[PDB]
Amino acid sequence: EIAALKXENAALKEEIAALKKEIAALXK
Amino acid sequence: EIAALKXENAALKEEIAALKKEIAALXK
Ligand SMILES: [Cu+2]
Ligand SMILES: [Cu+2]
Repeated sequence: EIAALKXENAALKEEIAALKKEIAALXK
Repeated sequence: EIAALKXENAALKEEIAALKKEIAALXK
């Protein structure tokens, strides 16, 4: 469960990184 | 560690929800 939770965390962090990149493209 | 990981998960999910709300406001 720790490993599975760690992986959900990495996936959410990557989605957060992509969403910020989408915001930057929208603002430019 | 499971509880702490669960909480990081809830915080990331709330940031994802806010970032999508920010994208919707930018697109409108
Ligand atoms: Cu990897
Ligand atoms: Cu709460």
